[PDB]
Amino acid sequence: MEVIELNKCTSGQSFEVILKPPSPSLEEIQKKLEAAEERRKYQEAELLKHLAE
Amino acid sequence: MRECISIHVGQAGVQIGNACWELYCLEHGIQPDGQMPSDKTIGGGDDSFNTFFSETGAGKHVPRAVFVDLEPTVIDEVRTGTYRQLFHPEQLITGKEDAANNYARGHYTIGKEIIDLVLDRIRKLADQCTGLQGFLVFHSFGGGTGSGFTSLLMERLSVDYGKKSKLEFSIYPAPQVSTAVVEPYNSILTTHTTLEHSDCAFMVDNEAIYDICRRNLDIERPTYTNLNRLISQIVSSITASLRFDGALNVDLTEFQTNLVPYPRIHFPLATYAPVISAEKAYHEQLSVAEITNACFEPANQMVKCDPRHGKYMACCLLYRGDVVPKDVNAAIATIKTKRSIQFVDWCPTGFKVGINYQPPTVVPGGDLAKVQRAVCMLSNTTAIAEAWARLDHKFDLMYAKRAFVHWYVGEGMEEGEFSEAREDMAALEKDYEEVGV
Amino acid sequence: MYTFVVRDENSSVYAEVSRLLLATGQWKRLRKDNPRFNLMLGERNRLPFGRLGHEPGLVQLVNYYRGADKLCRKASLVKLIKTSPELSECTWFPESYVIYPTVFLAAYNRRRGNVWIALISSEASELLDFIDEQGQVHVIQKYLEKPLLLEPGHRKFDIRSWVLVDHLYNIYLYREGVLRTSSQDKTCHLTNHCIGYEEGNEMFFEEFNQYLMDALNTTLENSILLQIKHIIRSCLMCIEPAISTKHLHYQSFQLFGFDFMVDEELKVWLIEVNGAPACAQKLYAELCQGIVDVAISSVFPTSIFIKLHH
Amino acid sequence: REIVHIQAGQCGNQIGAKFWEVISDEHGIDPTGSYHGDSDLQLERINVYYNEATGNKYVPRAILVDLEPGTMDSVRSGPFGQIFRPDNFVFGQSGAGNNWAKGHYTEGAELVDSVLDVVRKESESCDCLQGFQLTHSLGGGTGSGMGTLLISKIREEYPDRIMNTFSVMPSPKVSDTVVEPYNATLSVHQLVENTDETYCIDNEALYDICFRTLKLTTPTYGDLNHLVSATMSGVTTCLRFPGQLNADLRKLAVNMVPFPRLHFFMPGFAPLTSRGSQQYRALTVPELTQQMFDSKNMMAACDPRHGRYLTVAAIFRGRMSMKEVDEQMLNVQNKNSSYFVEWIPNNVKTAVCDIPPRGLKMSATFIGNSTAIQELFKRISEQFTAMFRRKAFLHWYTGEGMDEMEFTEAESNMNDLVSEYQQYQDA
Ligand SMILES: Nc1nc2c(ncn2[C@@H]2O[C@H](COP(=O)(O)OP(=O)(O)OP(=O)(O)O)[C@@H](O)[C@H]2O)c(=O)[nH]1
Ligand SMILES: Nc1ncnc2c1ncn2[C@@H]1O[C@H](COP(=O)(O)OP(=O)(O)CP(=O)(O)O)[C@@H](O)[C@H]1O
Ligand SMILES: Nc1nc2c(ncn2[C@@H]2O[C@H](COP(=O)(O)OP(=O)(O)O)[C@@H](O)[C@H]2O)c(=O)[nH]1
Ligand SMILES: COc1ccc(N(C)c2nc(Cl)nc3ccsc23)cc1
Ligand SMILES: [Ca+2]
Ligand SMILES: [Mg+2]
Ligand SMILES: [Mg+2]
Repeated sequence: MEVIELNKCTSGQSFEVILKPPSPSLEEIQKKLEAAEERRKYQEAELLKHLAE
Repeated sequence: MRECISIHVGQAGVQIGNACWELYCLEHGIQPDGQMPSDKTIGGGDDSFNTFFSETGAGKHVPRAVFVDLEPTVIDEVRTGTYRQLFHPEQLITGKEDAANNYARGHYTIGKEIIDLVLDRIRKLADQCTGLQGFLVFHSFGGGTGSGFTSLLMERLSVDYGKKSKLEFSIYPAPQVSTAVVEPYNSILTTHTTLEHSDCAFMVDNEAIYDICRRNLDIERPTYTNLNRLISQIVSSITASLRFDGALNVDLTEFQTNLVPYPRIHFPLATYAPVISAEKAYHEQLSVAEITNACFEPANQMVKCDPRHGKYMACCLLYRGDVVPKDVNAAIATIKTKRSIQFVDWCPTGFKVGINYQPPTVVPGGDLAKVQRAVCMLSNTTAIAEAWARLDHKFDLMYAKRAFVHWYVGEGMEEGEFSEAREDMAALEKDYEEVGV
Repeated sequence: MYTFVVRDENSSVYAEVSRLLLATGQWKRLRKDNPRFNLMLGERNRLPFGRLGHEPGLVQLVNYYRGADKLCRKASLVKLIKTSPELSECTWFPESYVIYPTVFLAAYNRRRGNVWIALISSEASELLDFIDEQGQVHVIQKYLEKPLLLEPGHRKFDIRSWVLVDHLYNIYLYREGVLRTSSQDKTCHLTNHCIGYEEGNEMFFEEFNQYLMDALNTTLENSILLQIKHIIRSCLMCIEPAISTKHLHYQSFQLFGFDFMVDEELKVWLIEVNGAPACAQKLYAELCQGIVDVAISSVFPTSIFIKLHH
Repeated sequence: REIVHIQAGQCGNQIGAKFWEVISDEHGIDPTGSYHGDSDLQLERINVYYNEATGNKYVPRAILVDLEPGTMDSVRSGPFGQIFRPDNFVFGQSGAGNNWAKGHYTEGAELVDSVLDVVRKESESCDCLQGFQLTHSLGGGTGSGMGTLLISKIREEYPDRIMNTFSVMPSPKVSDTVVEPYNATLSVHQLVENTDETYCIDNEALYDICFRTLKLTTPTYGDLNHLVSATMSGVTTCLRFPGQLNADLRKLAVNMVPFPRLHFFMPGFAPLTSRGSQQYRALTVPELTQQMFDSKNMMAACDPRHGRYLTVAAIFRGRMSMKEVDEQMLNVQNKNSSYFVEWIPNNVKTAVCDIPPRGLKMSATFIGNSTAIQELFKRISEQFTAMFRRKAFLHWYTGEGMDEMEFTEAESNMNDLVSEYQQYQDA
């Protein structure tokens, strides 16, 4: 069990111990957000068109 | 000194953010008016606490934070709360219509309307940074804002701050305190879209925090307030290295280096001890060996799961209080003999240890007792994949019937995004499996 | 009223345990995928342990220990015996080796019995080529060249013991064992009663003890069973820290089948541990009723078991 | 997040008036609109249902509609009738004669623009309108025919707002005319397409409760409406008061409705009480829980054991142990798990509010989306066809310009609704 990298300061200390060694773009974002707004607008236009019948 | 900006998104993120910033002020001696008597660097300084606080010419220490919600109710309490003078009004961003527990409403419908404003308010804080390290992002998996708006913001932060680390503190959904039946959907949707944009994410399962509050604090039915004070203690343990002098986890880059050797497996398990009720008149103070041993008890983990049946890829112990390295190594040696701690064979079997001599701070009138020494263990163990398994299962039950999918499609999302997000999660569970057997 | 689900329909043992649970009027069976169960009689492979103990309002119990496969697969058991200091590299396990079809150069140090098993053979090559013609992993192990042989018949046998480990990690040895008798010679060397003196090729302990007093001058208890209890206790104590559910959010119990071979010095050896065993038809009723009393009713509320104390 | 309330026709205005009486009392508003209130929980979300006027008066965001002036005069004569904004009374003179066609196509059409003008004025003063709630019966002409006409027009002008209704289903045991099944079936067809959520308030169940449980020999509409006002108060709790949930109409819709057309709820209430007579022993949380799930407490005459709960919302009112509430709610699900669909995990959500309703220390309100609601629509479908097969009483409708084909489509759509509810009862 090996201790290493010990750093001490007035607030504390840190160290390491080894028990054992090893063995999208702004535009693409804009496109997806606007695609979804078009699907919303389409479906709402279908609703209003059906309410117009 | 390099600055860190905290971003709090949705109800869970905002309310947890308040708990953390209250605790940060107590730890650093910053009063609710933002004054700090011990900062002799008036109007500035490159001190460690300046990573999280800026300073006015008038000596006010102001969190490097922004709170964003798609409805005003929760942030309005920050605007009128104990620490209202702490935050600049531009830092508290509010909508009028929330996400209705709907990821697609947060990410697409309502989010697209407010994302530019949020990024300009973030840009304003970045402009006061001499060297920005990156972001700490707090949110729920289950909320419509926490899930959907957060993932939209994470994508834009990658575009606008390409070189900057992004860490997450994420609330995993639990039926005991959840508010929506579709939380499994929102969780998988936000995990899938966010996975590439996050360097390290600390998951907190509300089920784990709730039981810890019942068992160890004797709270009959914990509230968000009980949970958030406990959560803020864990968050404070994790961020202490950024706010105090020391040589372990001193910047956000070191969190990845020390805890995440493989990028997609970037969800370290947090374990915290000791949690002791303020009501216990007689408490025998726990030694280094006892609090360290408690780090391997599933009952003290932020996510209930069994690390004995996974493998470790990294392990850090963050002590606060009366702790010296010798007691730690003595405690580790005996714990190695008595416990199932299996590392992947391509990582060394070892612990990175940080000790801060200041014992944990407790909110006056809270539920946590003051203790002489405490420890937060952060281990990257494949066992945390149990939580993905649980969530993917619940997702599969509802989605097999397409139950509730029309609420998401009706917001402009496509059905294919559900299965795409669910496929990503399938690859994730497989990654953890290959690394853990 | 307690609830349970059945996810392995091919289990004789827990099919009888289901029948018994229902007949108390206090247990109702839910559907396989209903998660609001108290009891899971789980499937044998890929049992979903990570989904147990997350059901608020339900104490959950399952009839398998996660991680107990390390004891219950041929090549993991050898790995466990040779690498665990508790079971040294150990007087009661036959010498064993793992070999992969795509290292045990002590037969040469034998410089001379050399029977081994997977399957049996006397020449290293005869066996080595048998594992490669199959494809998966096999293990080879010394044959017990002088077993104890029952008279009349000169026969050979193995002893099965059933052991029940409860959620508290009490180790209970069922007092009824069974000897599997035998009447390229697989007919009287591989003792599986699947592979007619006593009914069905099974001698139970009462007859076998009577034999040991008549022929040898001893008892089943002194000459064999002490060794067996010692072996069971050693194996289960060794893996206890890896599999115990004492502080877990769900609890486990499990039934094991330990297979022993007795040699001519009245000396016991461990052959296999079976993690989904079956029972002798004479003993199903009693043993299954025991599983309910000790493992299920103790969680959801004289003895046919010997508690092995640790 | 403001709600706009609309009450239409005789039944709609009578149960509408009771609702405003009851919740005004819970929020500490008197008939003059003044707040003489004890707690401050009473005012925190008061804007969901009330406009504030100068002089700190609270005016309901309510619009009163009828093709006949009589029952709106009685409302204005009524106790809280002075609290409503007088401009929001919109009425004609000719009535609807219990005829869906008159309310929907001929009489109601003449008056519907005036109502939409009042709806618009109330909406333009809203900071963020949630949507609307309509009280009406399905068996008359005005609430049923003109109410569904209003819903259709409100949807055209506010397609992104939520539409919620409290719809009273007709019953032969409490019946005005033989044509109620016709009016109801034409209305359900409208409700299926154009509401996000409707509480099915079954006059059959209200009658059975009064007769059997409350031992009222001859129940009046006053006895029926006491049950209705208690149910309306309970199901609104999480819209009106602050809590761990802070619900609104869209979140209720999202979490209760897995498929758009299956949005018809069985409400339940406990303890069941008759008007005027008070009993002095509060229930135990265990008692509340059992009664609220008992078929004898459902306001829709359906047997829950004949179907499955897709989703359930439960609200407990009064000072009680939330720990005990949680345990009792977990108990009913774990003991009766077969009656909750396995493919919607955790489909039961509970909320608690400290303020109890008037006269009770403790109450439990139940909102169930159950496939057993199909029994309600089957019952109405049988009564419809019994007359429709002989085209009986149709001339009342063809005389207003309606075609038989329209009756065939509405019946066929309601049969499809029954099939869809049956589809998920077996999954
Ligand atoms: N630990 C903790 N979890 C919280 C808190 N507040 C909310 N949550 C969790 O967050 C989940 C819901 O997400 P929220 O953050 O509340 O919703 P939101 O982010 O405001 O998004 P909206 O849908 O628009 O409201 C619930 O399952 C809660 O368990 C909190 O203060 N502390
Ligand atoms: N080392 C050894 N020496 C002598 N006989 C041995 C032996 N190892 C095994 N045998 C005998 O040969 C048989 C080979 O069967 P094996 O042990 O593979 O079956 P099993 O015990 O896995 C079947 P089940 O799971 O039904 O109990 C054993 O049952 C035993 O009778
Ligand atoms: N519960 C209840 N039901 C009512 C009340 N008034 C009318 N109804 C029902 O409504 C139907 C009559 O429709 P009604 O609303 O009076 O006609 P409208 O004036 O055109 O709206 C009958 O079948 C009654 O059962 C009431 O006060 N309470
Ligand atoms: C099935 O899961 C859920 C069902 C319903 C809800 N919501 C939004 C509610 N909204 C209102 Cl207004 N009241 C109540 C009362 C109890 S829940 C609830 C949340 C989750
Ligand atoms: Ca300074
Ligand atoms: Mg919110
Ligand atoms: Mg009438």
